[PDB]
Amino acid sequence: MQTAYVKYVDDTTGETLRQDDLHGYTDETIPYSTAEGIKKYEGDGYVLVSDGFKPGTKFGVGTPTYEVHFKHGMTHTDATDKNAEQKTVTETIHYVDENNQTVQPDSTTAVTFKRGYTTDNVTGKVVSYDPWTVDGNQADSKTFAAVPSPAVEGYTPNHQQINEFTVTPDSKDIVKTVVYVGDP
Repeated sequence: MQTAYVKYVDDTTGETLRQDDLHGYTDETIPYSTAEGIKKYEGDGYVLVSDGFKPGTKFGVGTPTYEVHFKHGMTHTDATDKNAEQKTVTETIHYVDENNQTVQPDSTTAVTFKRGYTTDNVTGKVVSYDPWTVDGNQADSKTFAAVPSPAVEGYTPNHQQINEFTVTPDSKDIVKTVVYVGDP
């Protein structure tokens, strides 16, 4: 009674997923197909790479192993997708007086960093990230244009303008207050 092995391998991790031990007499057709197995692992997120078994294969005399190789499926989500990773850093300028009351409308400017990534279909964990993008262009930071405090006759602000500031996706929002002093 001969033996034949059918070995399903995950090339990604290197592990064996399944091994089928088949038995029969020399010269008969092995009552087996790799169909069902391959179907089951594809539903798991795996991708076929090669299938060494072939229908019509008979039992000989050795102890042969036939291999079916798989790799992990990959799903790419890119920066324009709803699922992209997004980080927003905003800057707010308040314009007040001695009583901390509104003398000029707020200056507000926002930057949204977006990036795609790749997920492993089998494990479900993410394996890489695409470069950070700002409005569809590759960038890891952005400088906020320095903002000039507007002119209010009767007052003079304690900062003529607030500077440029560079921000990364990680950065904390910017809150800066300008105080206008009444003309003595």
